[PDB]
Amino acid sequence: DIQMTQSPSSLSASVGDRVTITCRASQSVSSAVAWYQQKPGKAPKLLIYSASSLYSGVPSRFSGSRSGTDFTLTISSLQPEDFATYYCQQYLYYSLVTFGQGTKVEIKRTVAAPSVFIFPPSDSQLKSGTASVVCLLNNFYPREAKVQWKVDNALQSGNSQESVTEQDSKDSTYSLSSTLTLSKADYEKHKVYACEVTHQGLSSPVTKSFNR
Amino acid sequence: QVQLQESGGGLVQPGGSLRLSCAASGRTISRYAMSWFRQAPGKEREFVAVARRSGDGAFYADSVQGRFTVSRDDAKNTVYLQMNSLKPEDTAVYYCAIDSDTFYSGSYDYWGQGTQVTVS
Amino acid sequence: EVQLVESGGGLVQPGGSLRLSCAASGFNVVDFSLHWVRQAPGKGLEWVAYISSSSGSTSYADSVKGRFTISADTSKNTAYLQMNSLRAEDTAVYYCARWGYWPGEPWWKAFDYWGQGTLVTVSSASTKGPSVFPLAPSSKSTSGGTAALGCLVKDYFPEPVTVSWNSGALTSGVHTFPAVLQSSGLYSLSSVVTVPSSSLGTQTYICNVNHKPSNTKVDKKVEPK
Amino acid sequence: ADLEDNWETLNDNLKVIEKADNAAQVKDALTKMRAAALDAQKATPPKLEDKSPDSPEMKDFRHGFDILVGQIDDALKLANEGKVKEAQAAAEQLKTTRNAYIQKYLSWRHLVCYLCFYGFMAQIRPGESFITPYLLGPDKNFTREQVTNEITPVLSYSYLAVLVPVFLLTDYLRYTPVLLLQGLSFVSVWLLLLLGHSVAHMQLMELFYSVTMAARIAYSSYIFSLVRPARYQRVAGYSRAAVLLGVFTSSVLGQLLVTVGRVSFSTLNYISLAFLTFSVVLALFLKRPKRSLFFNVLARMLRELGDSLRRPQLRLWSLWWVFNSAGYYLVVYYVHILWNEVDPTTNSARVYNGAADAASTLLGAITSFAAGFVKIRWARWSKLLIAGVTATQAGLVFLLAHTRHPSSIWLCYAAFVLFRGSYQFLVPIATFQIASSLSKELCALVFGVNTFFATIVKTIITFIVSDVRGLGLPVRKQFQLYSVYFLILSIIYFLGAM
Repeated sequence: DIQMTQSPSSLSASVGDRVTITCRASQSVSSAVAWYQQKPGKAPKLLIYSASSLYSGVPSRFSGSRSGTDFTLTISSLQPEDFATYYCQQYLYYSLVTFGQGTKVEIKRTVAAPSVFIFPPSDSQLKSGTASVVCLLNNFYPREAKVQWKVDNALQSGNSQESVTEQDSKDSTYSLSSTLTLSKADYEKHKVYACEVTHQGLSSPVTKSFNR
Repeated sequence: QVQLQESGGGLVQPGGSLRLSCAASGRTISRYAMSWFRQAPGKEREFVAVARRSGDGAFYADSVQGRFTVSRDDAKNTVYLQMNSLKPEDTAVYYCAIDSDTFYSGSYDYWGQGTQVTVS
Repeated sequence: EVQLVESGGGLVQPGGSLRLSCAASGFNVVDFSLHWVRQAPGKGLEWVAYISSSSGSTSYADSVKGRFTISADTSKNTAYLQMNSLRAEDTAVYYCARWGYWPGEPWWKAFDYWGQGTLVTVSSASTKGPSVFPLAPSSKSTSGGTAALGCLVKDYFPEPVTVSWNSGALTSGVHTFPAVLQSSGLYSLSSVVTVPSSSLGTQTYICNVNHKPSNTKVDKKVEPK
Repeated sequence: ADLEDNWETLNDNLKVIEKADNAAQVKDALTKMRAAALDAQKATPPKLEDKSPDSPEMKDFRHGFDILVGQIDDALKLANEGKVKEAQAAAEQLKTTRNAYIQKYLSWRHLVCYLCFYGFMAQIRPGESFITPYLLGPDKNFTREQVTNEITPVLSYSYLAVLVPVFLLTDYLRYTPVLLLQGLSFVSVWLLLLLGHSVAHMQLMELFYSVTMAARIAYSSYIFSLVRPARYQRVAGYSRAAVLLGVFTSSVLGQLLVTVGRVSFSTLNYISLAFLTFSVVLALFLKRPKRSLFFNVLARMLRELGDSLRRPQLRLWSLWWVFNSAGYYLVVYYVHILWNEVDPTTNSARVYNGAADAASTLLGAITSFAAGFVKIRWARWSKLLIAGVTATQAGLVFLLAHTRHPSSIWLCYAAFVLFRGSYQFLVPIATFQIASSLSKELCALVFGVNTFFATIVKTIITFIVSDVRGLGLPVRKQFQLYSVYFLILSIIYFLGAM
């Protein structure tokens, strides 16, 4: 029924940086909220309960503070174990459990320009009955990079399909694979097929194209 | 119709400090992000830094990580650039850039003229 | 130690039925109430229902009201969540969590011992093998530096599939993307490696996929035009 | 918002649960009940604050809120099952546990109305306006010159000499022993009025009566120290209504005893002393608060004061407050002597001081209710309206200063009531142009300094006019010179206006 907002939905810090995560209630909920840590793939765990107390099992570098309807988690020294997704959940009754959105912390790292590559379909998709062009962005940071798929110098929308990957353990960077799928109309349209993508590490948006 | 006004410049010794400044007029800044680019004589269109919002951090480049400093004042609509320990391999022109997207995807449309930086 | 376990999850049809078992090893269900939490893949946590085996005051969420039902047995020390007429939105991971009774300290403690959580999916498509297609680096342009070489697998069901390069040899530079849900009900996944241009015409790269339910092993070759 | 705001919104929400049907929206009501109950569990109540925490007499609070939240659970588990009267039965059980467990640690639940019950019974003094006919009557055998030139100057000097210490003593002792001292001072006034023998007994009576009229600022500050700051407006309105009702009922009771009931002045003062003993008994049972004003720093007050010292509509109103307060109290302290001079009837029922007092209180309440509604800008209309009010005051004082025929004394009475209107029209407005500019500590300081210099000017004019070794003028020429003073004030404000 009630909402539980959570503002810093995408944080980024290094090992040894104090981070703060806020969470705002709608009604005047008392000092009963929960902060949860979920590793990617595994189950969530209780980290902070009752907005000030530390759970037996997690270290002393986690805390919390109530200010009216504002619940704030503070991590003092960011352990490399502590890169997970943190959730905010008010608990007041058995049937009023409303979670937050989720804050995914990241590793602070330099901005690298994406190596923007393009792949046309092979000789088998033109005989199967469904063609698929893809565009790859490798070794870039942060995640936000908008591809537009300029076909006939126009912004094709609704036919693209994106899929980002998780963070690499070797150099802490990202990869993106946008997939534009079409029918056998890849031939009898205009021969140019381009994807333009922009990024903060790019001055001009990189446009990678192929003909025929 | 918006515009950017940058300042700074000056022949500096290798190892000195400097304060680049970029203000904006035409549109409010506190719902946008700003950035600093670099163009050296011989190359073109590199990256220095980017400041996102008032609740996030500043993201740097490969050669300026932990060496320069980026601050943002939304009450005065001015992004600074504290240059510290300038190597002589950065004799270049610094560009200021405004973002045109609230999701900070990187839609950059309006830039500044630049600022000459020369070592020794 | 006390813990939870979940069973009975798999694949169903829209409009079908599925029962889930939540077994609590250690404590009893009459001393702690049980809760169900939905997590959509990519989204966040959200609440479904609960049961208190002492009295019984089962209230539901607004999205599952009048459609799902819950019943806990204290002799078998478990809780069953029965679902019928499942919609396509309910493709998610369900966690079964413990939470204490008022009064006292175990109420102020939140969901302390979460379960492993089962995975349920609602889809109309049936099981089939992944069609594999190569992705050539197009070495006629953008040469001199590194290049990329890929495999696009598509039209497969259910979720898990693995893509390996040179039968596990070339593993430094592999980027395996998560399976994105195609609008036709099936799945499509991409994989790509980084190959230098000097060896790109020398080392023959193969690409082996493994789909465990639909037992096919398509091992193709990837090479430029 | 420690316990009291959560408790009042809990009581309001429980009333909302009580008076509503269509139970789809009582779930939000019950969960706000639950939030307000769980927020006040760690409240550390003030009567428990002196005790150490983790004590066996503290856990009754937590156990009472425990069974309270448990019955909130019992109410809310039935509100989701479609039951609408079982939630009402659980609310009745919640009411019973509210009366049982929690109200022992709450302070008191009539703290508004009991102050209203102090705003009435401590104002019933039916021999208030009949002090002067008791002096000039056949009982004590005082003359007019001795009560004119000797007794009330002692009232003026004593009002200065008790306006100096007793304001700081009022802000010091947390306002309960100061109201007790005020009640004992009223008791001393009527005991010296009953058992009086000569002039010095009446001079000590006027000393204690100056203590009583100087302790008039204690009541509103006691309200501000007792009531929480987000409830002060309504409770202050009820208390001001109770004080005005008490003064009006006191004057009506004086008329019903003297005129209609035909009660002698000694029996009237006996009844007045009885009501003062009731006032003392009720003042003994007042709770002593903690948060005072000037004791619960100075450079911060000076920095917040210096930002508005050169502001207009604050110095002119202060000088008007000083001058018109001095003139107004010097007319009030002698209007009864003037009325006893013009109408020296031996009949006790012919004295109508109580009817004029009741009409004065009624017209003052009307002109005080018609003062906050005055939406007149003060950039140009300031000195013209003040000049008109002072001209009306000078006209009414000059009208009182020439009537020597006895049968026109009726024409005096209500006329002075108009004078009693002519100040009370501008009592909140002079507040509204002063109190709406500074902080509350600075507000109390500015009004204290203004009342102090008003008393200084009144004491200087009393030393000039009614000196026993200086002029020694009769009260007719005193009202003539007061009319000259109000005429000089009217000339000053007319020269300031145009």
